[PDB]
Amino acid sequence: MHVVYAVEEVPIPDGVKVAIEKTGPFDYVVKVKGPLGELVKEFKNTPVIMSLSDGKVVLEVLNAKKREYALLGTYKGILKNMFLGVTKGWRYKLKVIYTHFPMLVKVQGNQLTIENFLGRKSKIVLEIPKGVKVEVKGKEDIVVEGIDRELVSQFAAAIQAATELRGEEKPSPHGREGGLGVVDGIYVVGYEHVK
Amino acid sequence: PKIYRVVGDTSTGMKFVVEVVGERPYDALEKVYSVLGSRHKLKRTQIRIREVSVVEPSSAKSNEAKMLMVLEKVVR
Amino acid sequence: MIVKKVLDLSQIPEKGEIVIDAEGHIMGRLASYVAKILLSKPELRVVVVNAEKLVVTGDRKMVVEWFMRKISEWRTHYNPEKAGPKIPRRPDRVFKRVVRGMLPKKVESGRDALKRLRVYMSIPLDFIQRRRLVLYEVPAAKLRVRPLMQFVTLEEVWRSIDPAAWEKWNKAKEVWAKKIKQA
Amino acid sequence: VKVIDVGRVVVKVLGREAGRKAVVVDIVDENYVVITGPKSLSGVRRRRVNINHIEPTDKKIEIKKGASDEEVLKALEAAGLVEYMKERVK
Amino acid sequence: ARPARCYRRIKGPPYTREEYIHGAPMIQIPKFDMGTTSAAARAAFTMVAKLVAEERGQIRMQALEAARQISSKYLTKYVGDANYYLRLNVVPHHVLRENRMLAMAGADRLQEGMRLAFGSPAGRAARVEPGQVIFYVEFKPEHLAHVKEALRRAASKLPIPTRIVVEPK
Amino acid sequence: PKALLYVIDTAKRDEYPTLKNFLVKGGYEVDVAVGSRDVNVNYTVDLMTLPSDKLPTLFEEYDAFALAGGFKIYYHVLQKKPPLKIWDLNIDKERLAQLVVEFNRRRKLLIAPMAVPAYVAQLGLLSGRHATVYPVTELIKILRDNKVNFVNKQVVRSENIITVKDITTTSEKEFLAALREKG
RNA sequence: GCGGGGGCGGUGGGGUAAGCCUCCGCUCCGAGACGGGAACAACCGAGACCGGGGUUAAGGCCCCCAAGUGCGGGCUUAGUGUCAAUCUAAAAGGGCGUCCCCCGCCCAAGACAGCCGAGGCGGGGGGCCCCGAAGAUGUACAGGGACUAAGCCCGCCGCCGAGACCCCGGCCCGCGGGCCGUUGGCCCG
RNA sequence: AGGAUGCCCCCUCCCGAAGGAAACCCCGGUGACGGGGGAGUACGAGGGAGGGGGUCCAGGGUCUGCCCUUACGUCUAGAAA
Ligand SMILES: [Mg+2]
Ligand SMILES: [Mg+2]
Ligand SMILES: [Mg+2]
Ligand SMILES: [Mg+2]
Ligand SMILES: [Mg+2]
Ligand SMILES: [Mg+2]
Ligand SMILES: [Mg+2]
Ligand SMILES: [Mg+2]
Ligand SMILES: [Mg+2]
Ligand SMILES: [Mg+2]
Ligand SMILES: [Mg+2]
Ligand SMILES: [Mg+2]
Ligand SMILES: [Mg+2]
Repeated sequence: MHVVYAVEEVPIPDGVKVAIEKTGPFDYVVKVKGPLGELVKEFKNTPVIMSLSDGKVVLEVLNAKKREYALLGTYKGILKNMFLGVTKGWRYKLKVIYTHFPMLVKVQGNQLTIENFLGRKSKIVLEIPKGVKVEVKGKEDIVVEGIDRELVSQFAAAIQAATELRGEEKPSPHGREGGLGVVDGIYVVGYEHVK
Repeated sequence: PKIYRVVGDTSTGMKFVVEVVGERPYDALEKVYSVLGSRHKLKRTQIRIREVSVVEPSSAKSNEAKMLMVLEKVVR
Repeated sequence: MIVKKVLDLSQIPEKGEIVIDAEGHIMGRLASYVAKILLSKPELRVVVVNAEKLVVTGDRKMVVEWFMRKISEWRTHYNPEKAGPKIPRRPDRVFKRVVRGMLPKKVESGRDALKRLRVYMSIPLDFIQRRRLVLYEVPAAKLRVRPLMQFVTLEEVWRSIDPAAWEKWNKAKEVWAKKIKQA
Repeated sequence: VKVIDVGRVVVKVLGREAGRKAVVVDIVDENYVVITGPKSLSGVRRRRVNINHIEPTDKKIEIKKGASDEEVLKALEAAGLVEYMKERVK
Repeated sequence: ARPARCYRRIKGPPYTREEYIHGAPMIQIPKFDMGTTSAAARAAFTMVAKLVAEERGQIRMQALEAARQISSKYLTKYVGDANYYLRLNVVPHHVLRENRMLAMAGADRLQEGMRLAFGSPAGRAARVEPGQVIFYVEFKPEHLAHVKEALRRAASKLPIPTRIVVEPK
Repeated sequence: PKALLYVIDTAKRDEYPTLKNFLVKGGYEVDVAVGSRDVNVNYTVDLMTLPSDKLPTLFEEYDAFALAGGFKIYYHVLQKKPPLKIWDLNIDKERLAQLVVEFNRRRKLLIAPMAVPAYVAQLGLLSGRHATVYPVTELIKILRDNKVNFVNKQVVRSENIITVKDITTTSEKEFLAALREKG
């Protein structure tokens, strides 16, 4: 359909200061600061008009189609994650599951290393991005923390992907005559806030 | 500016009732001819306008028409 | 100093040289105006600067693949240096080739017109050092920026199809930035 | 981007009344607005105009939607733009 | 059999007078009316679906038979023979010809190429016009989804585009 | 004085702008009326939606009544099928006849160009009077069948009714001479 | 001369089809210049004595290339496509991808989705586009540059543009008339 | 053996077929633009008259620029083939 005018409002929580800067004809840079840190997000080439009103972020589209109107809900959802990111933080939880070979997960500096995955001599090494903290709880659980939910979720997804074999190395998911097969890996199990 | 309710039907068997905002009935009909011509590949001879009537904004069905009525500015 | 002006399509001088700042201009649309100017003013020289800031509309992957196919698949099986095509990659050479395609072919007037065109990436130092540099824009050939519209610059195309050559030019800009900034 | 709003003084760039000043007095849709010279003042009749054929100036007066010519003319006095309207650009 | 595209278009006059045609093939459709055909029980049915031709053309006898089988089997399975009436509405009157070199078909058939080109009978087809009803169904409104599916399967066997029209009796 | 200019049709491209120009140069102030949705010109009096009780207000307020009757009137007078459907008379015929007769009764000025004089003749308002018409065979015959004396002048005034052959071939002086005449 | 050929029409009749075979009719090429169609006997325009001026036809008006980066509305995101045919293409089928039209039912704020508060569920159709869509010397071929309109749909305004049409000058011709003693010459209409 | 009483430029004047504007004023249209006046004007193939200045003009060889342009003879429905 067609939208003459549509508006959305995102209430800024207490202690959070939001700055909106126009870096181009339709580009925006939104800086969000809270007790837990500062996030910076870019909204480039966008039809959404972004503005501040006494403690809210106002999002508007004018003369918009479905494509442009759909971006109001998206930007509201992104901004809400930013506000919760600087007040409560984001924690993604992962579970280590093995069948015969116990995996050894350790964090050394800014490297996350997984050893003995399926008894392989190769070592899975991942680079931990700035703003992400990884802690290994016992032998079964991994926790990824940060203020940028996109950054934190993406890294947690990378850990899970690193243990998913592809091509000729992919094991059969089901066993003989239909039981569970070789299902080893690290699986993202859920998320929650730090506070 | 007024909302015009345009009732019509086409030689291809399609019927329509639409609300178009315009200054005069002539302007509203021009929008109907060009939009229907664009969106359904209908020549002007294939379109038969049966009834044109002003409908007050309070009773209109289209939120597009209502929102245009109260416009204070436009952007290009 | 640099003085920015709008080029009057009916008040082009018959003699001398005009400098057109290509920034924000659509490549094919600016080439069309440049080609006509060179033919209709047989004594005028045309300089185009900032050729790496020319814009090609469309999806980045679509534009890059089009250039990749041109520089890779278009060839000859006869003697390549004697009989084959020679595809430009650098933005100043790319744009000059675009103008060649809009000029009369295999005639002196088409050849003479192209010899009266000079294209530069960024602004040359000698042009900058001038006491008064008049830079023209052609508004009908300028890109009207709209949300959710896709386009690329000739510089981004060059980086995609010749990264090492682009890196050197980028480094040269950095090396001479201080002296260029002084002038 | 171009912004046309009720009360804005605009210049017509197409048609016989090209170069003349006018005041936006109503919005038809996203593409057309209503402008009035006022005629007695600048020579622009009260008609609809496409947005592509006007350019906004930096002057704005305060009026209601569909303001009559007299109301527009009075508001042109509280702002002191009467001689601004008689001037023809280009 | 040749691909059906070879006999799809109407390229000449109808060829149906079997008293002038030597070796005209027999019709290979066993029944044309399926389900509950008695007029008394059809009064229970109150809905009508039609598979209507969208173009003019020739439908071969084996395509009509293939369409009849798939739709009637589906209706028998899902609706029940007591709850529907299905009629194949067109009859393959037109005789198709082919110009091929053959033995035991006449001496002229032994000359190669376009000499003596008039073909020997090769099959049968129905000549249909746009808007013509190919299949006709009478059913109870509770089975609308099943009847539409049966006619969708019939249409996939036919050489011309068709459309399904549902109306009350 | 004020004149009401009923724009029935615009198929004759220059009929309405020319008629309005002459009336303005004749000292009148012209109000435009429209009775159909196909006319593209601006108007201030909507004869399509104007209530019938408001008609007596209209006769008092205007001193002249002019009819820009293009080919719509021409094919209605002849009772003939036009070559275009848009040339059909798609206005309220009873209201139009009511307007002409009422303005005529109060001895107000009537301007009848092209085929309008034959429409006024068919209403019986020119019996025994002098009038001109668009000089085609059928229109001249209709004037003579309604006991009107056809005159072969461009602009003819019969004491309150001005008839013109074709406003687009009428000079300003001829029209203004008849406006300033006595009736 | 008694070899014809092209376009369009008779589902002509035949043939899987054919730039195929065999009839019927108008026109054109053969025996016809010239403008447009990228090139091109027969597609569109149009019929050419010679020179010059003017105006149009088909078609075109971003550059190549004379004339519009012409006007209003809408659609497409695929460089899809880029103003009939010869000429370089596409089907059955799938897609709320997106724009739009209609119908049935629910909600009278106790509907749909997991107390909340406003619209919701299903069917039929239309436009554009996507998949279906695979080839051999050399680039998103169908003129090239390139273009997000310089594409497509509904409408509109002006202009360019032939040897056509108009005008001037020159020439020749057919027919008729007249004059000159003429196997011919000259003049006029 | 051709013109040199020429040719060329400028200026001025006269006549002028078909055709034929513009600035600007007025009326209409969102607009590209249309219409009334300006104006059948300025101009316009060509046909006449004069004045000032210059020196060859026509013709030819060859080269360049722009526009146009598919060897000939032949049988053939169809020839650059
Ligand atoms: Mg070399
Ligand atoms: Mg046949
Ligand atoms: Mg023969
Ligand atoms: Mg023939
Ligand atoms: Mg021959
Ligand atoms: Mg050609
Ligand atoms: Mg040009
Ligand atoms: Mg097919
Ligand atoms: Mg393509
Ligand atoms: Mg001599
Ligand atoms: Mg031969
Ligand atoms: Mg041969
Ligand atoms: Mg030859």
